[PDB]
Amino acid sequence: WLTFYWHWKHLGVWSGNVAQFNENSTYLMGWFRDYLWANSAQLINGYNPYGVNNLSVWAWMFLFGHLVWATGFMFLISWRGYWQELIETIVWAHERTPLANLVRWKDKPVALSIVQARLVGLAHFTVGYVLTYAAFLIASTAGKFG
Amino acid sequence: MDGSYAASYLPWILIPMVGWLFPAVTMGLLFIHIESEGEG
Amino acid sequence: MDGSYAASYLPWILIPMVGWLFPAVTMGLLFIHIESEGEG
Amino acid sequence: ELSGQPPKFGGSTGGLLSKANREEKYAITWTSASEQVFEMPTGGAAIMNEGENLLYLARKEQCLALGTQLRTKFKPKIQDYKIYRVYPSGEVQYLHPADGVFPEKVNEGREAQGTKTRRIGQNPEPVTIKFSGKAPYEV
Amino acid sequence: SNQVVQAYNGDPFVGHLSTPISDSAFTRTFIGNLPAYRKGLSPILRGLEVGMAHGYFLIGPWTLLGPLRDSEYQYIGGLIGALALILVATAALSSYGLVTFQGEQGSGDTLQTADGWSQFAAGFFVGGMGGAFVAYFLLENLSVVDGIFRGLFN
Amino acid sequence: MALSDTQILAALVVALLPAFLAFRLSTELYK
Amino acid sequence: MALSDTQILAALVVALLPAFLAFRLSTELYK
Amino acid sequence: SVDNNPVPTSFEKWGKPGHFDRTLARGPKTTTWIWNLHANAHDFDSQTSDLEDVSRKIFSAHFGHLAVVFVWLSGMYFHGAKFSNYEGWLADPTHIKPSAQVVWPIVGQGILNGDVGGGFHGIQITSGLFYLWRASGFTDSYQLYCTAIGGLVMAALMLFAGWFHYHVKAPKLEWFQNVESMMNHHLAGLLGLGSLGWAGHQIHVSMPINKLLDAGVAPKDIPLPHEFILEPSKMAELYPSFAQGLTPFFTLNWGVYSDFLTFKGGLNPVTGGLWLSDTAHHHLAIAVLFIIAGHMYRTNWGIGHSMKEILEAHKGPFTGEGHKGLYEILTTSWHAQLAINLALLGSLTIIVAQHMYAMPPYPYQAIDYATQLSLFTHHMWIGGFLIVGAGAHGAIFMVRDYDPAKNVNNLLDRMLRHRDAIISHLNWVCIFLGFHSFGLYIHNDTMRALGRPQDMFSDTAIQLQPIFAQWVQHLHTLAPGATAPNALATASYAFGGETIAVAGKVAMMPITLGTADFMVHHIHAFTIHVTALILLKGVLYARSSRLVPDKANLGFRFPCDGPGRGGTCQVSGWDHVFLGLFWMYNSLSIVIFHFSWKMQSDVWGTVSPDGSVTHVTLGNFAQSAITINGWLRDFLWAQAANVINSYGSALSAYGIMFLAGHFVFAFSLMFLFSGRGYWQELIESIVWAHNKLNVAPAIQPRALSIIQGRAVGVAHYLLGGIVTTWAFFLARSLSIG
Amino acid sequence: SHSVKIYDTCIGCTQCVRACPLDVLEMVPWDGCKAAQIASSPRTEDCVGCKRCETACPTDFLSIRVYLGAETTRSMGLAY
Ligand code: CLA
Ligand code: CLA
Ligand code: CLA
Ligand code: CLA
Ligand code: CLA
Ligand code: CLA
Ligand SMILES: CCCCCCCCCCCCCCCC(=O)OC[C@H](COP(=O)(O)OC[C@@H](O)CO)OC(=O)CCCCCCCCCCCCCCC
Ligand SMILES: CCCCCCCCCCCCCCCC(=O)OC[C@H](COP(=O)(O)OC[C@@H](O)CO)OC(=O)CCCCCCCCCCCCCCC
Ligand code: SF4
Ligand code: SF4
Ligand SMILES: [Ca+2]
Ligand SMILES: [Cl-]
Repeated sequence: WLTFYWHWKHLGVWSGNVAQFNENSTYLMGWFRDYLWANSAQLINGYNPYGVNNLSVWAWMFLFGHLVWATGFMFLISWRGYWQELIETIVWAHERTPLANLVRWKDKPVALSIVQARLVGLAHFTVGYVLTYAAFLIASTAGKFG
Repeated sequence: MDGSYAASYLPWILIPMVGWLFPAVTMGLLFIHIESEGEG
Repeated sequence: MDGSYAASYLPWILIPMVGWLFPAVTMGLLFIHIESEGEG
Repeated sequence: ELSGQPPKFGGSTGGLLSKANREEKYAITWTSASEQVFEMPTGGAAIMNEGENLLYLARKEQCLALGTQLRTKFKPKIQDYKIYRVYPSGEVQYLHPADGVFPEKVNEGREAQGTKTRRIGQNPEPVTIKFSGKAPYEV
Repeated sequence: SNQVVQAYNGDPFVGHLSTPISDSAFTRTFIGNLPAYRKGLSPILRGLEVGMAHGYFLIGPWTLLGPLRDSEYQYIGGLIGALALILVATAALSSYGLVTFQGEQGSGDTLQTADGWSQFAAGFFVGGMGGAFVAYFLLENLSVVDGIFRGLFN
Repeated sequence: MALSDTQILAALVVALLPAFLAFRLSTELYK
Repeated sequence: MALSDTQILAALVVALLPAFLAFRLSTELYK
Repeated sequence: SVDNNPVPTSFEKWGKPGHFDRTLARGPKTTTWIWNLHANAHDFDSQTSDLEDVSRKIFSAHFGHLAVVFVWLSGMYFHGAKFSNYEGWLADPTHIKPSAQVVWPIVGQGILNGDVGGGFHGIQITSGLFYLWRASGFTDSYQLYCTAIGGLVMAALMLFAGWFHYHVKAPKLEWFQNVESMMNHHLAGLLGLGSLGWAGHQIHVSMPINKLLDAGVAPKDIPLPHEFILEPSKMAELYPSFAQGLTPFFTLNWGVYSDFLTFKGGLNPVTGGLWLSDTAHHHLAIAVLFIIAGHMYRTNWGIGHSMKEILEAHKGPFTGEGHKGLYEILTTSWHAQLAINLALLGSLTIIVAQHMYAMPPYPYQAIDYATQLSLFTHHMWIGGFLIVGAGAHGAIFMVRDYDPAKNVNNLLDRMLRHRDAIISHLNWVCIFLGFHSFGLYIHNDTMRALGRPQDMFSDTAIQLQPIFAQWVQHLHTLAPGATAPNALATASYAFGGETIAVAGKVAMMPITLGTADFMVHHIHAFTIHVTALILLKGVLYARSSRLVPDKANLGFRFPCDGPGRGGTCQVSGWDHVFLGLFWMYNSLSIVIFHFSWKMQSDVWGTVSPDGSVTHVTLGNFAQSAITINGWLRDFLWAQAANVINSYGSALSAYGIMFLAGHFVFAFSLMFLFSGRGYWQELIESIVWAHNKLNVAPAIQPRALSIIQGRAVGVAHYLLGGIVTTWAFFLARSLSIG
Repeated sequence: SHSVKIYDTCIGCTQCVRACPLDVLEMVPWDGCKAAQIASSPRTEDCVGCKRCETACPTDFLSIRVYLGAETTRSMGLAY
């Protein structure tokens, strides 16, 4: 929230158009449209079917952060025991497959622990959050000004 | 890829060394270590 | 050798398969079988 | 040795894995007055023989769930099952019921283990036992 | 009876089923005569045969789909990819063998000892790079192989 | 007109079925 | 001006010293 | 066998909530009681242990549900007759959009009463009611009012039937168990005679005003539907086959009727709908086949089939005792029947969605792209929800109504005996499909970002041509005349043909299939397989696993069996439903996104008089839908401009819900990411604050249960996401034009 | 293995022993309650940590407490 506010105010100040913030920040559709939607246009065109520019890495990192955030949603929403039963079926499959029964795990495969599930989902959530906003911030400011 | 900087053969040798040789060696040594049934 | 017929690569692959791979495999399996001192 | 006829079963994928011949398995023996169908704890239905029945399972919990089914899901309640742990060396260790009496009923000769002479709220502070390697409930 | 699905090795409480995929006569005589299971084989011969087959087929994906496929060095890039993958696979095989057979050595399979698995990994290496180079040598002089198979030189 | 490549490959895919059935019959006749 | 090749190689030869010292410190911290 | 006055009708038990549950009837102590109450209302198998009273409750509840549906349909006809512009739309279809909701001017909401045509101010309805009413031959507001009044009367009849069959005269159990007659009565009865009556309605009533409106007759100049049946000379004036009467029907000379019962195929090129003669002939054939099917089983006269004997005869060398016992399951367990019916009805609703767009059966529905998109997405979502409910009630049957002594070596027992092999192979298939579809998208994103477009998976690069689907499309294109000789046109022009260009807009063209179609179809295969894996593992492991061998004793709906065994949270069948809901949501979001983008890119648009078509998004699907970035930028970002630039206009409500769904989804994450111990301790602090001012309630406040927290989370997640996609889709497709 | 401790508020209702699915607990004779029995945990090496015994305990601030500790094949409930 604070970084969104700071960046929208500084985009209004640096470009000289402070009226967009002064008449559109008082309702949330202005935040949705004039800040999030409008300033992604140069970012998401970092690569397209017609070619690439220098913002290609920031578009890729934007998508990467979206993916890592949503991957954290897995560990945050689904909990352990489902995965433990699924891994039990996978253990059965490995123990009955010829030419792969020659290979045995040294540690027994189990699901991640409950605290480990929360920590891993939070870590992905945070990494995706940070990388997504960093890509958006750098690409929007280096396309509009830099 | 190329470089106008000094010793431009060094990224040429060191990017596969830091990307392939160093992590494969490190995970191999770590995999041998963390499965060592030595004493405890 | 060539062919104007459809899938002319198929004699190219199958003449060595039926002439070499199939008889060598068949006589190898048969030689292992007819010398098997299993039970009788 | 362990005696009893195996219950007639078509086979299932839920049964013994390599842990049974590698680390341990478990056995449950029970006497049956008639031939009736029970539910396998590894999925599916099996038929237990008349007389002695010996079943091999992967976990102690599977044997005890079977024993709970035997005590609760049959009109003549099978209350005489014995659960053992079987090692790959061949040694069979008797587990349940350990003293011949089900543990919900008291028996003399049972020693109180895991019993605390203090209340739950009078465990000492963790800060009093730092760098000792022992928890508040272990002291 | 007529039921083709039975208990695995006559024990209904082992978690497996005797199926026409798992325990048919063709399945036993094929899998048990694969090099990993073939009776009487030294582990270096098992590894050698496995490596020859694996290195021979691993030439293909980078040869036809890799980043060098539209250059003049397409077969070269396929071979280098296959050789590097076989090197990583051999390192993984040898590290698995070092980890798995630390303690006592069994008196059963010679393959499932540290000695046997090291022999198997050595055979896998030699076979993998041999199969990769023989498939590359067939593909790089594919015109000659084509002329041989069509009798163009004779 | 001549046949197509896909016709020839489909005929070979079809011929995989009597191959398996002949394997089954010869195996059953062996015992 | 830009640096030389010998400058870069001398910096890597220098960096061999904290590599060995970090190996020593991590080994001593391990026990 | 019908009981006489089993349950008296009294007003006293209405005022004591929790009468149905024994624990609930003691009174409230914690707030969970209230949350238990609504949770325990319709679980009739748990309240009473006798199957008879459960069946009585189900029959009366079915009548109540039919009453609710009739009230909804009556309201739809009333809103189409008083507060609509069906008059005005009918004389001029393509100048006036359908609108059947009028909103009062209050607090500035009268802006939503937008100009839809002919001096009307109201919300443009996208359900397609006008096109179905035109297809049925409706031409006046008074007849829609009569239909609304009849729907109210039928709803009152359904309510009276439910009250009569629960409280006065109620059937016994073997009435319900007689399924041999019930299937005959549903096939030859409901479906067969209903489609025969609708074919008769089509031929007599719906066909004349439709063909006169397509000819150019004004709707006031078509008199009324009954005067056709008053005087049969009008049919012989219009369809000259109506001269021999019913004589060619009974004398095997049905080719006389090949003037109003046809096999044309394709679409009517005045409206874009299906041919009404084709639909009437289809309905007649469906009726005859269904009458034939509804004489299979023995009911009361010793002729027919025993379903038990048919099932017991089906067994093989692989399957042991085969289908032995399934009749007893499906005649004693309501939950097993509910599972299989929910599966087939959800699959049917999805089949309806997929068949309705490519063969539009209603006039001017196809050129209304908003109606097409709305109907496709709505029926998709309904089908997916019903398939999740199928998995749910399969698990519920496994927990409650399964009996192992009465299923020995049949199909179901062998399912339970090789569930590990089943689930492990499905797991491998899901991983393989996820890699070889989504990693293809990831490969394409990376190669495009790296400036290597020649290394992508596309038609202009490494090609993934769906050659089998193309071959089947080709065979459907050469069908009408070679393998369908009497068929005039193809079954649908999506398979191949020419573009129907009703008005200036497109209705259907050949939908070509390239690399992007291959990729997105394998994405669909992947997501459907994962949803199936989740629900099938929930069914097959509802009773036991290697982790929890006594899971059937814990029930269908329980949070966990504690932090032990590593942690066993979400092991129940209910939690598999909870996870499969999200995965079905993901699957159907991708399905409807594929539909919306492909229809806007390669089908819909504006036809030039020379014969060229300018599409809505100009064919970008072939090059942009192969990357995730293309889906983000050219589909989501580009088409969301209509929903976000809606404020100050009549579409601004679609803006508000576009925000509002975004709220609820995020609100859901509160319930989805957290646990009730925190909330209970926080509630303790707030109760201490209430204790200070003596405002402590007598019913003690508690945190929600773990299951209820998951239920609130999944409900808010699906609601917010579906409302967001609904707002986005509708504001896009009401601005496509 | 996990640790199962029994504190002196136990009133010998045997509900923790009945609820235990792995035969960890017994009831031994006692004198601190009117039932004259106290729960005991001789078989904590078979305890999985499911805390069903804690759920069954009716004394406010339960007289039986399970503490998850060292994890074994038995304690993680592994059939493999
Ligand atoms: C920690 C700081 C740091 C970071 C982030 C990088 C990052 C990078 N270096 Mg670099 N470098 C550094 C210090 C660092 N360098 C120092 C101090 C030297 C010696 C003067 C060099 C000499 C050097 C050369 C000669 C080259 C790079 C190159 C590169 C790039 C590819 C990686 C590679 O091949 O490394 C190779 C690096 C080395 C062989 C030197 C070792 C680096 C230091 C001494 C080790 C630091 C370890 C670290 C602090 C321990 C904590 C790590 C953490 C994960 C726990 C990458 C941008 C390559 C390049 O330019 O690509 C375009 C290349 O050819 N570096
Ligand atoms: C039994 C009849 C018969 C005979 C005598 C031949 C003979 C021949 N075929 Mg042929 N073929 C046949 C059936 C037969 N075919 C059938 C039914 C098909 C599938 C539609 C094919 C498909 C086919 C292809 C694609 C090719 C040949 C080719 C050839 C020639 C070289 C041999 C070869 O590579 O075979 C390869 C044959 C196959 C891969 C298909 C298997 C053949 C059938 C199905 C097996 C019959 C087994 C037999 C009846 C068992 C009894 C044998 C007896 C010794 C006990 C040779 C003239 C090659 C050619 O054209 O060379 C110029 C070639 O490329 N055939
Ligand atoms: C009916 C089957 C058949 C076929 C197709 C051939 C074909 C051939 N014969 Mg031949 N031959 C046959 C039966 C057959 N023969 C019989 C029945 C006899 C007598 C009893 C002879 C006696 C004969 C003589 C005496 C000679 C030949 C030679 C040749 C080859 C001449 C060109 C050349 O230099 O090859 C070179 C190619 C090869 C020898 C084989 C190439 C195979 C591949 C490319 C190498 C291995 C690849 C890889 C490692 C394995 C793949 C694994 C997996 C994919 C299967 C030609 C390929 C000449 C020859 O061998 O020249 C070298 C020769 O001197 N033939
Ligand atoms: C300076 C010492 C030295 C040298 C020159 C080598 C050289 C080699 N080793 Mg090796 N190795 C070493 C020490 C060394 N090793 C030690 C101390 C261990 C015990 C952990 C191993 C364990 C090991 C295994 C398990 C395997 C090899 C293999 C190989 C060959 C493949 C190329 C390679 O690994 O990259 C060149 C290597 C270097 C430039 C430096 C390597 C030094 C570190 C300590 C090795 C780390 C072990 C690691 C798991 C293996 C590397 C895998 C590779 C993909 C990077 C190569 C001849 C593989 C092979 O084909 O053997 C027949 C194989 O399977 N090595
Ligand atoms: C033919 C359809 C059908 C039928 C007959 C049943 C019948 C039954 N289901 Mg079932 N179910 C269905 C479809 C069906 N379901 C579908 C499609 C799903 C997938 C989502 C489920 C998922 C499901 C689960 C997960 C459970 C049941 C349960 C039950 C039983 C009791 C129902 C209950 O608690 O009522 C009371 C119902 C409620 C309190 C739910 C009301 C709250 C909902 C979620 C609000 C939905 C939002 C709404 C549409 C819009 C909100 C507007 C708002 C903003 C104003 C009963 C046997 C439960 C049971 O006890 O099993 C025996 C149980 O645990 N079902
Ligand atoms: C975008 C977020 C996301 C992603 C990627 C996944 C991924 C997955 N989920 Mg999932 N899930 C999510 C959100 C997500 N989930 C959420 C929010 C929920 C909550 C309801 C769930 C609930 C859930 C359940 C309940 C189930 C899954 C299943 C699966 C697996 C499907 C099999 C598959 O596709 O394998 C292929 C894997 C992928 C496609 C992942 C991407 C791989 C990339 C493209 C390749 C990366 C290359 C390389 C490895 C990178 C290495 C870098 C190097 C430096 C080391 C897979 C691991 C199911 C499962 O396990 O079935 C087998 C299953 O039962 N999930
Ligand atoms: C997309 C289309 C093109 C690709 C098609 C690929 C087909 C895939 C492989 C064949 C599956 C064969 C199963 C039928 C063959 C079959 O029904 O066998 C018949 C056999 C039953 O034999 P009985 O004679 O005992 O049957 C008597 C019956 O009346 C039942 O009592 O069933 C089994 O053995 C069950 C084991 C199925 C094990 C296979 C699992 C299937 C997993 C794959 C599902 C893929 C479907 C893909 C297409 C949708
Ligand atoms: C797209 C729109 C959103 C749809 C998403 C829905 C996802 C499906 C979730 C179903 C799970 C629930 C099935 C019962 C499973 C279950 O029982 O739920 C779980 C929970 C209680 O479960 P527990 O396991 O805590 O129950 C313990 C009891 O079993 C023993 O006492 O029930 C509730 O959350 C009660 C609150 C209902 C709230 C009542 C509010 C009134 C709403 C009624 C209006 C409904 C809509 C009417 C038509 C407009
Ligand atoms: S975290 Fe919640 S759901 Fe999971 S085991 Fe603990 S109490 Fe049960
Ligand atoms: S945690 Fe579970 S296994 Fe352990 S003593 Fe309590 S009930 Fe028994
Ligand atoms: Ca290239
Ligand atoms: Cl793109």
